[PDB]
Amino acid sequence: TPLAYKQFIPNVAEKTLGASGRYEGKITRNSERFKELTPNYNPDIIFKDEENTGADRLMTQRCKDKLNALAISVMNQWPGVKLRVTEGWDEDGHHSEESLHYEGRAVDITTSDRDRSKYGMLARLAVEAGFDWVYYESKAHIHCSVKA
Amino acid sequence: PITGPHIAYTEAVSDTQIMLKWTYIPSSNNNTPIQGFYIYYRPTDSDNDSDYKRDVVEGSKQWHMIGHLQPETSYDIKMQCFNEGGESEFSNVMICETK
Ligand SMILES: [Ca+2]
Ligand SMILES: [Ca+2]
Ligand SMILES: [Zn+2]
Repeated sequence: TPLAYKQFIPNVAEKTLGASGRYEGKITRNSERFKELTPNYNPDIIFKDEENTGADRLMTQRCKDKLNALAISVMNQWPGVKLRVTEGWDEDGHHSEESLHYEGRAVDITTSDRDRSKYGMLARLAVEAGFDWVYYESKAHIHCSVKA
Repeated sequence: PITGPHIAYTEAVSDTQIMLKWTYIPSSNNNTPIQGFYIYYRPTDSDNDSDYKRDVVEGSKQWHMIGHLQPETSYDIKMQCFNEGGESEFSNVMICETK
């Protein structure tokens, strides 16, 4: 079943043990933890990259794994449509303190066509792809995160 | 200028307006006179770097209110400082939704 605006699955807070677990600290560009992050170059994912830095591609191995599975299910669901990432790992700083975006453990996503009528189902597909927490965060995107 | 501003925060103040506040340190460009800042904003649904609209603000300001935006719409926001010689690097790019 599709999620609706403001709904999350599992229906518990993101940082709970059963969901994505605790924040571990912001990962900055000059840091040692930054080396755990490698760019996702999957040709079936669109990365917004408004930053012109490639930051949105950077994410943990687990985040990659679930994101790549979702890329397949999106194309299966709606032929001609692809998964789009608006935010991956972030250094711009507009996310809340303790945001999993600062650790490469969260992505904001849309469909390639920006058809908001598809977002509830996109959220369901992210749950089925194995994201540890999926949140219809905004009318404009779905937020998906993973455990450390 | 060869150092651009840094956007500290963006926050929606209404369904049509977003406040942004930046830092810019004059000595980062040897105290070269800066004539002002350019503030760029485009709907987040666009990935077309040509779709940024621009506001021009004076050099003394460290904040700006962008107006005439669309209700409940996300915007990509970035900025430059400028002078007679030309323009800086772009800042960090924030994403911010109107109410
Ligand atoms: Ca981005
Ligand atoms: Ca970002
Ligand atoms: Zn998010």
